[PDB]
Amino acid sequence: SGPVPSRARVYTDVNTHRPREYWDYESHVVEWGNQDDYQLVRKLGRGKYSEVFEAINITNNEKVVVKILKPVKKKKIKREIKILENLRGGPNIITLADIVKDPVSRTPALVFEHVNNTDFKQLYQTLTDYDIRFYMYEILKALDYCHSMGIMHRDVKPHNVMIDHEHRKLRLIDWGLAEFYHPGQEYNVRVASRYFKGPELLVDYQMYDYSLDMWSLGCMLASMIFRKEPFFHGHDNYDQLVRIAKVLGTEDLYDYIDKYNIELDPRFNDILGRHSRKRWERFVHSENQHLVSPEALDFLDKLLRYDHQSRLTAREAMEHPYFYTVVKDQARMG
Ligand SMILES: NC(=O)c1nc(-c2ccc(C(=O)O)cc2)nc2c1[nH]c(=O)n2-c1ccccc1
Repeated sequence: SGPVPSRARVYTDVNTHRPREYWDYESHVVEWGNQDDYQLVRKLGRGKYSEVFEAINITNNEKVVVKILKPVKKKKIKREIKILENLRGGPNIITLADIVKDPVSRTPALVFEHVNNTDFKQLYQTLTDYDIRFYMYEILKALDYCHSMGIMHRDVKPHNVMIDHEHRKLRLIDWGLAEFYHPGQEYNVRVASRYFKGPELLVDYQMYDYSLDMWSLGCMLASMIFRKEPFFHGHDNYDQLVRIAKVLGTEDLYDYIDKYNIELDPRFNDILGRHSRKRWERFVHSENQHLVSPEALDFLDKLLRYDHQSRLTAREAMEHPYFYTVVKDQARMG
């Protein structure tokens, strides 16, 4: 009597009906470009796993971004490369332009198209209702694509959505946690930023799917239209589920748990307490009301659901009335 299994309700078998070489990234043989084409200009940041630099391609003088991988699992490097190659050319997917190694030290690096992303304090002060609808649509294009290509991103958050606002240009980046979906597979629940973790991760339910990304997207939407980043602000993973339950209510949480026969740490029930489900209207104020509409709230309500099987797919999301004005305007013959 363990947890009830689950499988994605869409794109369930997309990797099943593809050649082994598509999803078997361990078998992937890398063709390396030339390290000496790129000059590092400045360090942009660093994670547990890598350091990221602004760089110049000296053959054509174009800016790029170089991510140098610290000596981690060769498996995870091949996984990320295979995913990036599989998704290359997809809508709003960051373009992997090159892969290079030091021939002597054997350290690999990924080379990406450069995105001149807008400051954020600037975006926070000027994004309109239409802007948000537009960029949400563009994110959904990316997620529907990678999901249709059998891949879960698993780290959707504002920092991984780069926006060059003056060119109305968006890219979904940081595919380092992304993974192929195979039905019935149990996955690591230690993915996504705390604030963007779905309830399935927080209750250690491992047989999750693409719908994880839709929870994360809902958190981003809430953060944007209510002007509170992050929207659910827990101080640890336990507290994160408490923050969700204070909004979504504990009754639906326990129904979720009950449906999948999930067992909670006894301490969770003590700290989860008892909370009513709130109305989304509660978070609307004079300062954010210009970004909020009935359509926005209906849409949000269909993303932020405990049951992962209940959330909108990316395709279904793109069909929502919230996007009516955007979809009209993008019907272009160019
Ligand atoms: N194109 C850019 O402009 C660009 N691309 C990436 C990027 C990273 C990883 C991956 C990946 O691993 O898939 C893809 C793309 N990261 C960027 C970036 N511009 C930028 O300031 N950072 C950044 C900032 C702070 C901390 C870390 C990174």
